Amino acid sequence: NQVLTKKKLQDLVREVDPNEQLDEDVEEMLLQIADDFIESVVTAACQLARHRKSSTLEVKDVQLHLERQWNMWI
Amino acid sequence: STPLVDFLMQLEDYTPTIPDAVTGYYLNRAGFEASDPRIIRLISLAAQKFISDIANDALQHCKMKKYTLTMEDLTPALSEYG
Amino acid sequence: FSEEQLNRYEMYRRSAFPKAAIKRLIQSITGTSVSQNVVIAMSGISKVFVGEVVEEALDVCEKWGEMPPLQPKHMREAVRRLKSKGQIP
Amino acid sequence: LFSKELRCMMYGFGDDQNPYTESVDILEDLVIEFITEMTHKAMSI
Amino acid sequence: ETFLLQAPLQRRILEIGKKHGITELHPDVVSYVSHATQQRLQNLVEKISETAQQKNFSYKD
Amino acid sequence: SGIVPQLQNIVSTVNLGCKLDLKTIALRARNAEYNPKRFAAVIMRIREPRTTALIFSSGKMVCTGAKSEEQSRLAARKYARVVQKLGFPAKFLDFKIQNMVGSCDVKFPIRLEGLVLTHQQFSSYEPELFPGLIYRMIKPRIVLLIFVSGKVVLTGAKVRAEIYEAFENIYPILKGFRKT
Amino acid sequence: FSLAGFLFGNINGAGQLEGESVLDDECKKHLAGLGALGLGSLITELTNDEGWVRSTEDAVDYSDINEVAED
Amino acid sequence: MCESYSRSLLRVSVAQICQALGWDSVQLSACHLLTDVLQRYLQQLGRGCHRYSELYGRTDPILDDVGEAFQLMGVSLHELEDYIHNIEPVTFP
Amino acid sequence: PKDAQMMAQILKDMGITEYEPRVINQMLEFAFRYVTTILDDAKIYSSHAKKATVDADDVRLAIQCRADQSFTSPPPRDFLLDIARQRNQTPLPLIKPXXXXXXX
Repeated sequence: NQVLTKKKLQDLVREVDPNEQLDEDVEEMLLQIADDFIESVVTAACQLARHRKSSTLEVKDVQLHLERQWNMWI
Repeated sequence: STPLVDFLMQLEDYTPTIPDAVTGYYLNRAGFEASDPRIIRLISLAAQKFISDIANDALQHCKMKKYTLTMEDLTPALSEYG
Repeated sequence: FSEEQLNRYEMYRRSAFPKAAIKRLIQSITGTSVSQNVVIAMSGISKVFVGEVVEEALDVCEKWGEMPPLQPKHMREAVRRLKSKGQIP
Repeated sequence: LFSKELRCMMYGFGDDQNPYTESVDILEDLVIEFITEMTHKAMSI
Repeated sequence: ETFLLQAPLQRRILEIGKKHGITELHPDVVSYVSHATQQRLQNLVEKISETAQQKNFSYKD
Repeated sequence: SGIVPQLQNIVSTVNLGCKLDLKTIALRARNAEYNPKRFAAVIMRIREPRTTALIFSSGKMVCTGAKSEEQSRLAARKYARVVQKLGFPAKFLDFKIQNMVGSCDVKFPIRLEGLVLTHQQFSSYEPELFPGLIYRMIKPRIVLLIFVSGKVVLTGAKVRAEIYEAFENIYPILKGFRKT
Repeated sequence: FSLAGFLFGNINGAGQLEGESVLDDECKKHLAGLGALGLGSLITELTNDEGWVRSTEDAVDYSDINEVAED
Repeated sequence: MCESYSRSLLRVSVAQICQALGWDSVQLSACHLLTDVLQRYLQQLGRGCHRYSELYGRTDPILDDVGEAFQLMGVSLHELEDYIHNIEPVTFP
Repeated sequence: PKDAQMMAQILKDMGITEYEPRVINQMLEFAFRYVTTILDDAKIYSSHAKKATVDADDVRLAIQCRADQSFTSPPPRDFLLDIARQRNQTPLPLIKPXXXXXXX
């Protein structure tokens, strides 16, 4: 069913801002839009794995979608 | 002595170089209406410092081949949203 | 001050990467010979990167309640956070 | 490549004197691809 | 260390890949997909901290 | 302490007492280097002791490479004999040791940054330019290079006693700035 | 002429280091750096296929002299 | 044909900043594009201020709102004081 | 030059008459710069395919990604879903006082 617990979300939220009057349903809407972002990352990873005509997802495809999004460093 | 809030207080004393009517009009297209001209002063002088930092990058790359702004100098200026 | 702060700031001060491996990686990416000043600059900028990473990992660790040694989730969470703030490209 | 010298760099910024070697391998990866993309940006100019 | 749920998300990634021709994956790389997702959530949380400073509006200053 | 600084170089000078034709020396001797557009002196090497001399046209000659004074005097006498055997009436006038370098290991790492903060009138330290600390000791007038592995390099002495005195002076400060 | 290595042990004068013992490469690289910072006073105290110094045909090896010259 | 006068005045301001910096010659199209970049940056500052200020029930833009708008868009504010002492006694309005 | 003639052919295909030539030339220059960004994407997906050539599939996934970027539109299936959602709700409460109109 779901692919993310509420526990890790609330851990990061009260990790960053513990003393905030923050509501609950806001956070589930954030989780739903985050799962839609997961589906977008899956679509981009399938496209960039169909790029090299292989059948195994690797570091380079994820890294290029990150260069579209964040420009990470691993 | 907290000079930033002292700067915000002494904003009433400055006189800009960009015409405040023109900055006000381009903020009217951007929907911004301040009867207090101090925010207009702040935005104008900050845009001047934006141009100054871009042209300083162009000047530091201008020493690499009296001074001329070039497409070579425009290339490190594209680092922000180029 | 304390003895451990002594040991930790000295291990700060003289940590540096081996010139052989930095030269090997830059010559296995460029494909030509590179000057040794490039190795100095690349090891220094890499040290700045590692330092920002470990500091953010400490921030993660202490804000998670947990205590050091830093775990893979802490360091990787930290480089991630340094990318999220628009501070590393 | 860096597993012994980077551990002495992991401790120097506030981690333990014997950190987890998993983080040492990850941080070695961080270093390798860091140098890689920095080199790619350096050659481009 | 397993931020998202690795098994059902990994099954869905393999499902959508096999529907488009991708047989396999690599495990820590899919954990890294989860990993960039969880700080996509903290990019939202940095915006949450900005709105919390918006909640810190001192109108009696 | 049980750490003795081991000598790495003694640098000497001598006057041969006669004007020298450097081109004749460069053409007739083997293992000689002479490039007047870049360096006005003959660069010569000999193997026992493994030493290197710089020979001027005026007759003064400057010597490198020995780890003891007798080896430097023997080497300088040998280069003077190279000058002598080519037909020149070389002498051996006013020999003097001009500079000394030794090195040693204290077997503990040392806080250089605390050292430059607490001895700012004697030292200077910039990590990005040079990672070792330069310590300019006044009595005796010795320049020291201090490293994290424990290696200390001592330079500027005219005699061995200045090297030994400089290391015995700096060593209790280094014990006060140890890692443990 | 930059004799920073000349005090440090076995250079030619051009700036190439030799050694019976082996120092670290930080010594040689940062020695080329050391020429500025204050070693210059002691320097003033102390003073390729196409690159080979020409010699006469009957040139002698003077490296192996075993005699003693007078004091 | 009347909006072009304010564009020319912004070009004059760019030329005055170049006079303060000391540029002899310049590619003209680069300055026209940089004046376009100025007008787009001013409009981005305005849009950021409105999107920050409509989260209040009222409309009034305060100085701390605009300061946080610059810190959102990456501006270190302290040097603004030094920058005015660079500019306003040296460049004539 | 020739690009003005090409834009003249475009605007004759558009059927509407009056323009300015500076708008036309800036459309030209920004359009060629979008073309060069497509070519930069072609460089990227040639480098990550480890081939010196630019394939047709390079153009295909490049235009798929840039149609995902700046070619947005509202979905008609999502329009029907929002239609069912909002039109299923038939609430319309009426109060005596209606001078108040805010609840931010």
